[PDB]
This record gives sequence, C-alpha cells and structure tokens, in this order.
Amino acid sequence: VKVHFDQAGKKVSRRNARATRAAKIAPRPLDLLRPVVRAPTVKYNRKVRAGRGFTLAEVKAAGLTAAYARTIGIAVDHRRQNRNQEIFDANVQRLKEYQSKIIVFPRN
Amino acid sequence: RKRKMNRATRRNKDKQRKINIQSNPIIAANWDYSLTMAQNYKKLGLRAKLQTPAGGKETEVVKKLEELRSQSEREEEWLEKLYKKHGDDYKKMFFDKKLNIYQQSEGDLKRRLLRWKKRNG
Amino acid sequence: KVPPTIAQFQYTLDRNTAAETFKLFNKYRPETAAEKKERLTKEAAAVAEGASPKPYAVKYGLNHVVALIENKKAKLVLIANDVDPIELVVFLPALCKKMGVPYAIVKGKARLGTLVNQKTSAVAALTEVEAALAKLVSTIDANFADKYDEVKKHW
Amino acid sequence: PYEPLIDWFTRHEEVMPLTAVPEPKRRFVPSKNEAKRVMKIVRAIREGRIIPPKKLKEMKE
Amino acid sequence: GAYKYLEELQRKKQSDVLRFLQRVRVWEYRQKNVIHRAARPTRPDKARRLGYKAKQGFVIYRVRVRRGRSLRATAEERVGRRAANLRVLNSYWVNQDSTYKYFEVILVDPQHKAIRRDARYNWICDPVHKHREARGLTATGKKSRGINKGHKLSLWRY
Amino acid sequence: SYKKGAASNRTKFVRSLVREIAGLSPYERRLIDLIRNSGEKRARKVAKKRLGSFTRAKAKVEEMNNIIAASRRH
RNA sequence: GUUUGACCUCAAAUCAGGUAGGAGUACCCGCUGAACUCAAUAAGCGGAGGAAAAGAAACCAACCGGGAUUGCCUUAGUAACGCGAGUGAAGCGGCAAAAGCUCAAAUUUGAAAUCUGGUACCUCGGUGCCCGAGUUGUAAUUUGGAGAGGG
RNA sequence: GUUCUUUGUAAAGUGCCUUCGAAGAGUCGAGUUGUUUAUGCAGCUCUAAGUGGGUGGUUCCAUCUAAAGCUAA
RNA sequence: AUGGUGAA
Repeated sequence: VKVHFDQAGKKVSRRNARATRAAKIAPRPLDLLRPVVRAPTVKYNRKVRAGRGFTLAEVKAAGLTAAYARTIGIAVDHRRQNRNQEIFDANVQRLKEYQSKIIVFPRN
Repeated sequence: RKRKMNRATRRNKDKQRKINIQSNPIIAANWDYSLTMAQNYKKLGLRAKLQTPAGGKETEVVKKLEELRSQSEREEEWLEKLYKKHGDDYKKMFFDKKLNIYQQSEGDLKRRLLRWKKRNG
Repeated sequence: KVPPTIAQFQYTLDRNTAAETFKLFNKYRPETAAEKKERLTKEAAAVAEGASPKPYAVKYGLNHVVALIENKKAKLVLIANDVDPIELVVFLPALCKKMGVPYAIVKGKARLGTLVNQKTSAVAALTEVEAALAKLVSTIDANFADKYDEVKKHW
Repeated sequence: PYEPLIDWFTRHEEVMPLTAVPEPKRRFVPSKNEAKRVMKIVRAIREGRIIPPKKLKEMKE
Repeated sequence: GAYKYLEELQRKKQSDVLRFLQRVRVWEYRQKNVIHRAARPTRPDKARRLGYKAKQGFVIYRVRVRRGRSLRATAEERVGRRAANLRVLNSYWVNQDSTYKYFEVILVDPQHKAIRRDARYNWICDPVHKHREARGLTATGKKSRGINKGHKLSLWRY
Repeated sequence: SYKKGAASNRTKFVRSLVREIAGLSPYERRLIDLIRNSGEKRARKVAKKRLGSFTRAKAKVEEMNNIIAASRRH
C-alpha cells in the first residue's frame, strides 16, 4: 500500500534540485523556449497550450539556425510541422522577441 | 547486521541548501543567498523561466553588456611566388600548373591573395 | 550437386597466362607501409630544409574494387577461387560480364594477396598501366571467357 | 535437378555508368590526406623529437 | 559496394546457390562442437549492418540449438554462459536444419583496451550492460518482451 | 513524408543482376511453368496461396510475365 | 624444383597481458509457476545497478494536431469484458524534467590516412622504433531533420 | 585572471547557381498450435515490395519509415 | 501446493 508521506519531502527535494540547477545554470532560465500549440480533440482545440519545440521552418523564418537555436537554448522539434498561419506567426513573433531580449556573451 | 555494527559520520543537511552560484562570478557578486532563486533573479533583473509559472507569486544587466587569421609560412611563400609570377591575373594563375598544383578556382585564389597582400601591401 | 552458377571457379586461368598476369601485376605493386613512411619522411625533410605525377597501383579492396566496377573503370579483374564466403564472389563474374569488363579467376587467395602486400585480397583489379595489358586481356579472353563461355551449363 | 542457367541479363553491355556521381577534387589533387601526414612529420622534426633520415646514417657507429 | 549486392543475394534464400550453400555448410556445422569460435562471419553484410566490425576485440561465435522459449534468446544465453567475459550484443540467423537451427552471435570484449579506447563502443564496458542476454535486453529479447509502440493502491495525505 | 523510395536505376540494375545470377526459386520456376502451361489466372491463384498478401502475389505474377517475355527474347 | 613457403584450419604452454563463478537481493530485469474465477500472486531458477527498465515513433491522432521515455491527478470506477459474481484500461487535459543522437547504407583510391601488443624516455597517457590485427574493411565525411560533389 | 603555445595551401557553418542522391529478410505478413491481459509472444510449413510497406476510418484518405544501437533528468 | 530433511 503506497502512502505519499514524503509529499513535503519530495517538494523540498524538487526545490533543492531546482536551486542547484540554477547555481549550475545561472545565466540561463533553466528551461528552453517552447512554442504555442493548439490541442487536438475539439473538446480542447479551443484552448491553446505550450509545445515541445519549434519546427525547422519556424527557426528558419526567425532568422537563425537549428544548431544556433539549440545553443541559444531554444527547443527544436524536427518532427513537427506548421499547418496554420496564426500559430506560425505567433511562434515567429515569440522567437523574435526572445532574440531581441537575449544577450550572448563571447565564447572566451 | 545493524546489531553487529552497533555492538563514517557525514554531515550534509546544512550543506545541501547553501549552494554557491559558481556558474558566474558576476552574478555571485550581486547574488543573495538569503533570497530564493526566483527572488534573486528578480533582484538581478533576469527572467527565471521562459514559461508561465505555476500558481501565484538595471545596473546588474548594465554590467553584462560590456561582456557582449593569416597564411601559413609555406602557403605564404607559395602565394608570394604566384603573385610574382602573375600579379593580379588570377585567370593566368588558374592555368599555372607549375604553382597551381591543386587547381584552385578563380575565387579561392583571390580570397587567399587579398589576405596575403594585407600583410604585404 | 553444384548448381551451374557454382563451379565457375576451380576452372581457372592456365599456368603460363597466370604467371604472365602475376608478373604484370608485380610491376605495379602498391607502396608498402615502410616504403610509404620512408618516402614521406624524406619529403618532410626536403620541405623542412629546402608536384609529382599521379601514382599507379593495383586495386584489391573488395568494396572499392566493386565501386570501380559498374563505373567501367576496371580494365581487368582477378578473382580468387578458395575464398571462404563464396557469395562474396559469386556475383562478381556476372557483374563484370554485364558491364563488359575482362575478368579472370585464380586458385589461391593468399597468392592473390602476396602481390598486394596484404595477407589476402580475395579479388584484385587494375585501373591504369604499358602495352602488354591488351595482349594479356586478349589471352585471358580467348583462354577462359570465350573457350569456357558454356559455364552456364553442366552441374 | 540438372538444367542449365539462362544468361538473359548477361548478354547486353551497359554504356553509361550506373551512377553519375560528381567527380571529387581529391582525385585530381595530390593526396591532401598525405600532405597532412607530411606536415605532421614536418612538425615533429621541428619539435626535434624525430631525427632526420641523414642523421640515422651519420650515427651508425 | 559489395554489401549492396550481398544483401540482395541473401534476400533470395530459396535460390539454387544459397540452397546449395546451406546444405554444404550444415554438415560442416554439425561436425563442429555445439559451441565453437568462428574466424569470420559467414554473412558479412548482416553482421556489418548489425554494428559488428572487423577491428580487434570483436569475436564471432556459432551455436546449435534443438528445434521444437525463443530459439534466438536461448542461443544467446547459451553462448553467454560459456563466454562469461564477453557480451552478446546481437545474434542473427545463418542456417536452419530439420532437427537443429544455427544462429550466429557476435561478441564484444569489454576488457580489451581497443574496445574501451573508442567512444563508439565504450558504452558496452559499463557494468550495467553485464549479462545483457540474460535479461533479454537484446533485439530478440526486446521483441519477446513485447516492447511495442502504441496500443500493441495509493493514498494521499488528503 | 517527403521520401517514398525511388529505385533511381541503381537499385533496378542491382536487383536485375541478382535475379539473373540467382536464377529462379522453385516457386518462381513453378509460376513460370504454369504461365507457359496454364495461364495468368492459374498463376495468380497459385501465388495467392503460396504468398501472403493478395497485392504482393498479384505484383509478382505480373512481373513474372515481363521476366519471361524479356528473358526469352534474348 | 619429389626441395619450399605462403594462406586456411586443428592442437600445446608452470608463456605475457586479461575476465566469470560466490555473497547480498528491499527495489529491478527474464524463465518457470502452485490453493483456500483465486493469480499472469507466492516459492524456485538466472542476471545486474544505485536505481533497474524504457527512451528519442512503421506513436497517438479523424484535431484550427500534437511530437523521447517514466511518475502523479484527471480521463474513471468510464470504454470494454465476464453483464452475473468480478476484472478493468488507453488518447486528449494539468503537474515535476526535458537532449540529443551513432552505424548499414553512394570510391579515402593522388597513397589503411585506422588500431592492439613489446621496447627507450616524460606514467587514468604522449612520442620514436618493431611486430601483429586489418582489404572477407580500420579513420573523417551522410543517418531521412535527409545528405554529397563542385562555383 | 595568469600564462607557454597559437598554422597547415587545416576544419566548420550559412544564402545563391549547378549536378548527383541509399533505408536493418527466414524479416513484415499469412495459417495453425500453446501462453497472454480477444492486443502480444512462442514452435512450425510458406514467406514476399520498394512512386514500397506498417496503423486506422471512410467512395481510399491521415501519419510514420520497422525487422541495429547509446543516452543524465 | 512450494522448497528441503531421512529412512529397512
């Protein structure tokens, strides 16, 4: 019989791991940029939701490269395509804003 | 077995919270270990998560803006020889089998010769 | 009983023509590791103190030999009979015949490799040569490819 | 059981090669993979850890 | 390459040439012991596409198993038992008989420095991969386990 | 998908050479013999049982006709 | 030239460099598997690590597409079955974490450019030399997101 | 931060013009016999295709490229 | 029932 006695302990451990990753990954926000996505199953299509990573077409339209996007911590989804212009435009605008806001230090 | 063992102390509970931000000395200067990760990020004026956080809730950046080849000896001698032989006539250098052993194209020839001249006038 | 596609080997080139082929191949033995290393050291010493015609050598590696084949770059193909995986060489004579390239079979893979430094070579081929190659090709044809053109028969 | 094979395909000869792969420059260039080793030997000689071939003969005492 | 032709040749197993080869090799395999080392793989294309290489440290085995548990997994376990220090990365069919089936198995030595010194195969030296065939983690083992893709008590504090 | 698997002539030549060198398997031998001694319908019916999918048997039976026709010409 | 060496195979070592047995077994991975539908439960067998396993789709999807694997809530005590005792999920939705990828696959052929072992120096290895493995394929370049040659 | 080295006609990326341009077989599949919570696996005869094949529901459409492998959270 | 124990 499983009992979740460690719920508080598990939360504390997760917070400690997040803080440790923040110390290791201080300059970056720990996570990677992800696109806006529309769910299937019309019961949920009306509601937008996050996604895994941007398509190669979105990255190309954003003005950068897949490898450069990965090094800039941008999620990439090679197996995902674009079928609606609204979502593509939203992703392009999000990528443009992120590129404008980010500042990259030299490799030195 | 524990009975036999009772019949290697290690302290780490306190050391598991005071994590040093070794990833960036610049951040460490303005970092505050007394505050949370999100609180520290807000104090430093840097985003903590690119996605919407779950549930309820710029001098530092100014100090981050400041942070933001030649030919080989044998290659240099070969390029000098080609320049002496033909000067700027890349078309003639292309057919110069004596020196253009690799059959360099008209573009690579000029691309290398311009850099050669940069250090030779 | 062996199928007609098999037993094409074992019936191989005659003694005199085989010896002539071996002698011709010996004239273009690839540079060995020691010779290549010493030549490179000499070139480095000359350059380090104070532009050659394209070399020629026999082709032996199965993969690149077959790569030259089909492209019609193989002037002559020599195949060993005692190769353990027969399937490696069953299709090679057929490919050579289809592409219209002279081919021959020999007995002893080790003897085939002895002329190319390696312990064994399975098959060998030549890309460039001086003028005895045409005579050797004609002899091989008239002695194996045309005299034993009925290899598709028998069992 | 005992019948001959048919050379239906091994009777005509192809003209054009099966593939039209572009010709690489390396085939027309003096073995750059070998110039790499030549320059490695040059570097080793410069470092002095490799003795020139002449000194090998000159030191056969 | 020759592999492009070898694969197609092996595809038509019912062809006369392969039928003769199998019946020729069956007797030689039978005369050999139940488990014996193979100097070279009789199906180089299959082994090469299975990730096997001719470099030092790679070993090809052959083993006979009675016909009539999955035969491939049983053969892999049997070869691993005798070859305690080797890892059974994969195995493949080579010949079948009325009473016995023959499966070739490729072994990789983790102790050999050559295998440990290359990044393409050093992963196999980890202790986690020890006795891979025993747990059915190989291709045959995974298939037998039914690891397909698709359809094919707890009490909280509150 | 953006790739279907075009033969590109190279695979055509390789497979034709393999078919020629390897000859015909007993199934193919029987198929061609029944084509020359029975008919296309009989060949298709035999293939449907010898082989698995009906479409695969139909394609092979259709290909055998061309194999016989071109092979017997030369 | 009846002499010979190669290649292939079969044996031996108080030879040099290496490894498996056994124990523990809560968790994990497979085989086998009993009785008050009980239960793919218990025992038995074999193998491993700090986690194990799985893991980057021949997946779910019928949508205005999602997009590695695994855990929680929900889907849901619903679909479904035995409609009868009892069994019993999965997509979507929210949460914690996210990472990519490598070979077969097309000529390095103007240079097997690859690597194991022995030896002399400075030593989780590097250099020269020698042997051996390698052509029945060792390095770089290509893994479907395609990719290569060139200007 | 500090340094001794930086290199050899060495390596990579990106847009433009052009030419080339592969895919894991006794395997998918099929029939049967045992197991399985009417999916899968196993023994066995057959066992194939590459503008091909696998899964689904509507007059043939949507997605993917299997029969090799590594990978912390 | 499982896994062991011993005997004339």
